[PDB]
Amino acid sequence: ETVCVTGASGFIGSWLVMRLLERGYTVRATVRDPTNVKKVKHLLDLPKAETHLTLWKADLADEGSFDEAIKGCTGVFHVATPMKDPENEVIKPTIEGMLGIMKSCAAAKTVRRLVFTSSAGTVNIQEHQLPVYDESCWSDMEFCRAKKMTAWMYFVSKTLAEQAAWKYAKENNIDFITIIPTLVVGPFIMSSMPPSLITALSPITGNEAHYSIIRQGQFVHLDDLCNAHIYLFENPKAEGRYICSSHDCIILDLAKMLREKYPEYNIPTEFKGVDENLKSVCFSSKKLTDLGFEFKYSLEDMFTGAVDTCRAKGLLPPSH
Amino acid sequence: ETVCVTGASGFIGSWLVMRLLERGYTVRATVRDPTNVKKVKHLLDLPKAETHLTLWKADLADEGSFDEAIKGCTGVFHVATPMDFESKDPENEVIKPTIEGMLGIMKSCAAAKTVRRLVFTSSAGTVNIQEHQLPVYDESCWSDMEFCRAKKMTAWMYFVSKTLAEQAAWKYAKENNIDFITIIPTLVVGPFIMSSMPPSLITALSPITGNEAHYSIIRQGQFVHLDDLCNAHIYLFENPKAEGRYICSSHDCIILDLAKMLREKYPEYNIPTEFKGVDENLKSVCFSSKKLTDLGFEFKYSLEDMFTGAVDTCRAKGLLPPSHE
Ligand SMILES: NC(=O)c1ccc[n+]([C@@H]2O[C@H](COP(=O)([O-])OP(=O)(O)OC[C@H]3O[C@@H](n4cnc5c(N)ncnc54)[C@H](OP(=O)(O)O)[C@@H]3O)[C@@H](O)[C@H]2O)c1
Ligand SMILES: NC(=O)c1ccc[n+]([C@@H]2O[C@H](COP(=O)([O-])OP(=O)(O)OC[C@H]3O[C@@H](n4cnc5c(N)ncnc54)[C@H](OP(=O)(O)O)[C@@H]3O)[C@@H](O)[C@H]2O)c1
Ligand SMILES: O=c1c(O)c(-c2cc(O)c(O)c(O)c2)oc2cc(O)cc(O)c12
Ligand SMILES: O=c1c(O)c(-c2cc(O)c(O)c(O)c2)oc2cc(O)cc(O)c12
Ligand SMILES: O=c1c(O)c(-c2cc(O)c(O)c(O)c2)oc2cc(O)cc(O)c12
Ligand SMILES: O=c1c(O)c(-c2cc(O)c(O)c(O)c2)oc2cc(O)cc(O)c12
Repeated sequence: ETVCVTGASGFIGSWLVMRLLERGYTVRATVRDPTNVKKVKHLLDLPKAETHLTLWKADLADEGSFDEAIKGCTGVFHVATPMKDPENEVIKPTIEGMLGIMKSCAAAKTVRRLVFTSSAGTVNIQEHQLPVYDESCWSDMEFCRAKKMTAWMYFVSKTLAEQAAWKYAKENNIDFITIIPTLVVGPFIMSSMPPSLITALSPITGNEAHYSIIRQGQFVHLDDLCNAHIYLFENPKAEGRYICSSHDCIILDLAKMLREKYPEYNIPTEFKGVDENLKSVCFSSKKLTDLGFEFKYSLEDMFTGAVDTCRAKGLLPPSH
Repeated sequence: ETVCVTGASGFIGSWLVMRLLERGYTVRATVRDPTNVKKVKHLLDLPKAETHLTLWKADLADEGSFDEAIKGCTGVFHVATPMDFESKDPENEVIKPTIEGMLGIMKSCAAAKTVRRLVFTSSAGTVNIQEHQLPVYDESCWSDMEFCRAKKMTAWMYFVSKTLAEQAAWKYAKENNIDFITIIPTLVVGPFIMSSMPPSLITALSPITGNEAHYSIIRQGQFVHLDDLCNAHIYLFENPKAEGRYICSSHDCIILDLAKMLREKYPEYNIPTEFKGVDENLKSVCFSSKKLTDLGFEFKYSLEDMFTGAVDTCRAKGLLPPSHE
């Protein structure tokens, strides 16, 4: 059958296409610029890309642009998201894009299910942290707007887009699933540095401005995540939002896993404002596992796959 | 340094890119459709493609469409031509865009300020398409447009379109002081990197496939190895003594002589021993590459080499069966 994947040039999108191709789907991968060799080379190099992968130019800002790509699809995987005035440059596009792709799905008449990649930023952005988050939990928009932490506009954009999308999904018998990853970490097929690896390997690179997100962190392996995407597309019992997250630990525990694996790097021992009495916040993937889905990887796997791919590509120095 | 290649998806263009990249050039490949996986995958998989290759969308039918790809280039290889489909409307679908697109690219080169030389791949169909065949052709010879239009033989519109484009190009070259070179290949034969069957291999391999619609082109045939041709393109771009037109052809023989060789190498195919309307006393017609070899260029490949490479590539890609019954 034929499935569309938006944001195929990205870290999650390209890995998902790979997996969908390996499982024997015919894939329509969307990109905003098909002439960009540094993004399409990696797509066109995937197994079965010659016979089962087609490329489609589309942009979330352009109303109707996903129309033709989606027409004749049985499934859509909406992974793409827009990345000075955030309210209009990021927020509105994301919501409109989202609706735009369900409109395009309905216009298509052939889509049986739409799977949206959401964000942990839709779940736990509030001032007080619960010890365990689940799918009934939603982020606090007034806290986002009033405090404006790093990435606030992506918290707000994805929360609003997913809620706007659920409205539409119930209205129009559009059968909609959402998957909520926490920090996605793993090897990758792209030659640019995955954004979430800038955050995950921050203990190594010393990028302080990324610590807050891993102070109390949650993690999922890219391959577990893509599988979860396909599983949920297929498994017709699937309903609702699904958290996809395999590990949680505070930054001390992360950094401590890393030091032991990577003596080679200058991985600090203590972090500002972080007691060992800091509780870890877990994202419960019970709803997903109760369906039957199983996680195949470990925190160690994630960061090994990551650091190995990053050095191989010259994105990380081999030591400090 | 940076050069543009038009029609980079094709048989000649894709090999030219590969050799240009291998020689340390930065290349700007143009294509009509960059989402076409079967046209771009062979390009993006070339070594150094990630760092030294960029793609650009352009069509000879669209005015100024090559401006952006060309600006910043030091050299342009114009290899593209409308030769995709049989057309019920040759004047507008073939002839017009060939001439205008040629001119439009020369203008783009003017406007770009940075282009030291434009190299155009012409065609043996601008040279020997006339009712009477001379024994040897050289760069002074030009096809007979009244003969073409009178007879309307197969491919008449490509003979006409290239002839009028090159003649228009030469006029424009002189009037605007552009360093212009034309290369006139004969039938191009060899291995290749594209996934579909090269149009010229349909013609070249016709004694094996039995596609009699192509025999008239090879009745009195002339040939050049693809890699020799592409080397000649580079050689000519770089060689500062290059001027005017250049024939690039390394072999000639009549179809009987071609079929003999192919029967010898490939007993597994059913290659005819006779051809209606051809006897052993038929004159071979040579295209003379002396102007090119006089500059210093040396051909490396033989006729056997050309055909072995074409046949093995076609087999490997499943474009020819391994044998007949
Ligand atoms: N990685 C994580 O830790 C993580 C965690 C939770 C959720 N997510 C979600 O996962 C998705 C994938 O993120 P990722 O980390 O794979 O990011 P990425 O590697 O940065 O990929 C993002 C994709 O978005 C596309 N895109 C950006 N603007 C677009 C536009 N205006 N129209 C169409 N496409 C556009 C980009 O395509 P081009 O640049 O080719 O145009 C790119 O392919 C995002 O929705 C994100 O919110 C990620
Ligand atoms: N092959 C030979 O035996 C031989 C002999 C003498 C001369 N030539 C000359 O060599 C050149 C290339 O021939 P080839 O054998 O490589 O043929 P080819 O494989 O068909 O390649 C020609 C290219 O022209 C491009 N094209 C078609 N219409 C176009 C248009 N409207 N705008 C821009 N590009 C267009 C196509 O690229 P896209 O489809 O990506 O856009 C195609 O890749 C031609 O100019 C021909 O006259 C060839
Ligand atoms: O670069 C960042 C980023 O992209 C996101 C992000 C968060 C989400 O919830 C999303 O849904 C999303 O698409 C992106 O968060 C961040 C949080 C930080 O503390 C620091 C960062 O550098 C980022
Ligand atoms: O999309 C992203 C995302 O959701 C989160 C995130 C992870 C968590 O573990 C959370 O608890 C949380 O609230 C947000 O971080 C990110 C960091 C990046 O660099 C880039 C991203 O795209 C995300
Ligand atoms: O398919 C053909 C073709 O493409 C050309 C051709 C000839 C030229 O001179 C050109 O300059 C050109 O671009 C194409 O000739 C042909 C001649 C035939 O008898 C039969 C054919 O099938 C072709
Ligand atoms: O471009 C082409 C071309 O020039 C010739 C050609 C070859 C000769 O040897 C001649 O003497 C002649 O007059 C024309 O054939 C071709 C055959 C194809 O199938 C495709 C082509 O593109 C050409």
